[PDB]
Amino acid sequence: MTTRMYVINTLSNMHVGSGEVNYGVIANLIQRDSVTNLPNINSSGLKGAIREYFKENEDLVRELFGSAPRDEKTLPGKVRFFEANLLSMPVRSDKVPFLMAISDEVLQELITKMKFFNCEEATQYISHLSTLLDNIKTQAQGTDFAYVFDPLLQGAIIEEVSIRATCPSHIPLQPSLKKLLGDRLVILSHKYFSILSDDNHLPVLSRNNLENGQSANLWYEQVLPRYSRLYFMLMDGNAQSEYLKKFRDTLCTPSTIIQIGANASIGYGYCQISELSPF
RNA sequence: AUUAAGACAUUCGUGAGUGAUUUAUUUCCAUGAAGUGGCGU
Repeated sequence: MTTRMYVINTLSNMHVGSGEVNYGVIANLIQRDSVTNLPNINSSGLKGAIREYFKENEDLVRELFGSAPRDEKTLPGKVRFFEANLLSMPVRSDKVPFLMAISDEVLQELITKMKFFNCEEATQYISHLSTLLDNIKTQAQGTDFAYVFDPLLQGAIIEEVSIRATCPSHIPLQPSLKKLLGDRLVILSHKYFSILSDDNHLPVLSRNNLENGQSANLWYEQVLPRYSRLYFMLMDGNAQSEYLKKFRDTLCTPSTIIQIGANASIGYGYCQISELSPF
């Protein structure tokens, strides 16, 4: 009942600002992971968003999240939040509106993270993901690859990285892996996913401020594509079981929508938190 | 047995709030639905 894995499914474009002064075209850059350079959410922003959703229940917030910043007495937080690392990203396609993109290195990182943290349902997922990765490496033979598993998606083109996907027939994708990584899943090489997720290929949006019809300002914003999947780990310390159960029920309720990041008033960063389903 | 032993620079903290890729710009300028009759001396 500890250190379980939660999956974040974005319902809209997400912008979590990095706060670094970029003097190039994109003034507002999104938050990226320190080691893998993949888009991510810091555990600080995740905790802030989840606290903002739960702020109505004062006792639950005090028990699980800690104390208010201007409370006279300080109370340490009992639940440990972890940074949300990117799992799947949507990529444009011709046969289907989009494909779910994941790389072999992303799968390796996920397997290693699950092994280190020992999630609640980690064993079966680790075994099956290792089998899938071994089959993928056997079929690829060290070459660049783009593998889809639905036979109808053969020859689907990734628009940014103009590579058509091939279907390895003997590599099976289990339904639980489909639920986790997403439907219409394409597994690419590390270089293809790095090119897809870099600053030049992530969606960049142009915005302006108008004063009586004439443009006062202009800036470029980059965002995480809608339907992107991110995963984070949640460890509960010496937290009370009743408050933990309330938190997990509310967080994983299908009617619960959490806003993470910037631009809340223009519908940015709205997502659903799902728990790791038993295999 | 020695101005000694014990002590995490830690707790709480969303890079967030406001922002229309908009304003100005004629698919327009030139151009003949015209030219010629023929044979029967």
